[PDB]
Amino acid sequence: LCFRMKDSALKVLYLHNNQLLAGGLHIKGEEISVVPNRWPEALEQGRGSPVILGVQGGSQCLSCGVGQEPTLTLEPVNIMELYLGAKESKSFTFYRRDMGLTSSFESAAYPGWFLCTVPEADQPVRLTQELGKSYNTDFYFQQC
Repeated sequence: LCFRMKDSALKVLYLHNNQLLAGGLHIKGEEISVVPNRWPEALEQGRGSPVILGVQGGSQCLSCGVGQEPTLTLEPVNIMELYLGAKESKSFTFYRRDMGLTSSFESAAYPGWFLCTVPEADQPVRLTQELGKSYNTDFYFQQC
């Protein structure tokens, strides 16, 4: 079972050039796998429910990388390997906070950094520490 996502400005999340973009208003959206980290106790759960985000049937997953500064990339690892503990998952883990209508996603590997979109159409989804400003950190789900 998968989800489709939009930012709170209703821009659809979809794939182009192996990047998640937000736009498609000029489109159902990429079917996103949202999978609970199966070892939750080892994480910071007051921040939200830890999940791994996948695309294309969970055959690629979103990572914040392992550098000093996070950056958002789709990596060719199946969510199964990340879920089964056959690959380290923390850079792939986000804390999902549910506000009712929308959810936000905070990097577990890089605290304070949130999944976000920019106002301009059809740009990459990225990460930000800045809340309440121009970057949109709130997302809608639609079930598939």
